[PDB]
Amino acid sequence: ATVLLEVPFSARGDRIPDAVAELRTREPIRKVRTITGAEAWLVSSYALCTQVLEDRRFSMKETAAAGAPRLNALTVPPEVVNNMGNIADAGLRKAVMKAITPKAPGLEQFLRDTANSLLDNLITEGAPADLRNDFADPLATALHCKVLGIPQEDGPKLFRSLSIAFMSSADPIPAAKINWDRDIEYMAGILENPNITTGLMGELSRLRKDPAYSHVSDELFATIGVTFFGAGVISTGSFLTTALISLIQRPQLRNLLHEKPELIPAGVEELLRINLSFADGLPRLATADIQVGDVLVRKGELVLVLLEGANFDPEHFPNPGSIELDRPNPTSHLAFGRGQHFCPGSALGRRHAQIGIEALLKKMPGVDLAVPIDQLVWRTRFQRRIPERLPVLW
Ligand code: HEM
Ligand SMILES: C[C@@H]1NC(=O)[C@H](Cc2ccc(O)cc2)NC1=O
Repeated sequence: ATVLLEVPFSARGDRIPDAVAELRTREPIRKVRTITGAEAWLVSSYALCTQVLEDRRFSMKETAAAGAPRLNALTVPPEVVNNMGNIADAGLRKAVMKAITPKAPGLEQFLRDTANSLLDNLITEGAPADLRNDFADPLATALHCKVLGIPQEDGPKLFRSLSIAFMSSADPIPAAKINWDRDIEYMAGILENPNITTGLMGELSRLRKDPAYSHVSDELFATIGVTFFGAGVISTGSFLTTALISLIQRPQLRNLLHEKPELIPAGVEELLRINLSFADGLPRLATADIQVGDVLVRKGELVLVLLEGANFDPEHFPNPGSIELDRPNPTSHLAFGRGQHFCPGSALGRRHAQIGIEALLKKMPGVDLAVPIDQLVWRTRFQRRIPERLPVLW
């Protein structure tokens, strides 16, 4: 006798487990057990993942309901799960979207200058260099401080809450509340600070005193700051780190992108498609009885949308494990989700990776792992798959 198949399958972000394709072919919708002991429906084909993400009756908001089957414990107050919904209801969607665009004056130049400075520092110190701790993560942090309009010196401390804030835990985390309350207080102080007049916090600070937003709570304004910093920094830092691994393991692609940097945007779209950065399926709670393939999902049940299931589906992306720069459907992947909850920072996430990669190939064209790939230490019980250190030589 064996127990029900458990999720996640592996914390390794450098290879996709053989189990994914086997599930996708035989049972693209099947029952699994999460770390909390709850049962869930794991969805692994492109067709079914898109069906679930395009149907609002599979609710993100309802995953926070008391007594619901859970993928993991909340690291934020339950109302924060409905973050975008709260921003939309406050009439703040357009303002937040405009503040997080990579097209702001001098922002891409700031990204290039920051990427170049970080790399020059690594070259001066000499090999081995750690590309996560000393390149990808400081670059993500520096970008988000600039986008938020907060001092660059405040970035490292806000960053330090992240190894706990984005844990995928079976039980509540006391440290997550300590850090959350402290970071909310920091953001409340930013709103009241007269020096903060640019970026997202500068804009929220002015909307806060505008009569058309007088009834929006100060709780929501601080929340926007903490959530966009956290989600953006963890997502861009983790994606860039694992995209660099995908690139290092493909010297032919690395040489082509160095020779023809105009192909970098098409390269990043493929790096996004094959990315294993999300450690768990995206969770949704059924608010009705809905047919998904061969299964009638019952109201109150948890559904997990496996992004790599969709992104490595041979029926949508032929030869899925291969990076191909001339696919007819390049942006049709689910790396940024789909539907109601499509990533609001997708444009900024793309630009961060494109600039980071462009600067790396120019400064370190001979970049290679300084350790056998099996020596990378993969972070466990976390919302992202990331190596603790990324040792390289050049
Ligand atoms: C490579 C970069 C990124 C990747 C791969 C990524 C991926 C995702 C994915 C897949 C979702 C959907 C989650 C779901 O439907 O359950 C999501 C949502 C979100 N992302 Fe991104 N993201 C990235 C960068 C960013 C950036 C730069 C920001 C902000 C500055 C950001 C802010 C958010 C927020 C706030 C949501 C929640 C949307 C909602 O609840 O409706 N992301 N992201
Ligand atoms: C996903 C949902 N929306 C949010 O904005 C925050 C912040 C967030 C955004 C994207 C993530 O991958 C994680 C958290 N919390 C939530 O529970």
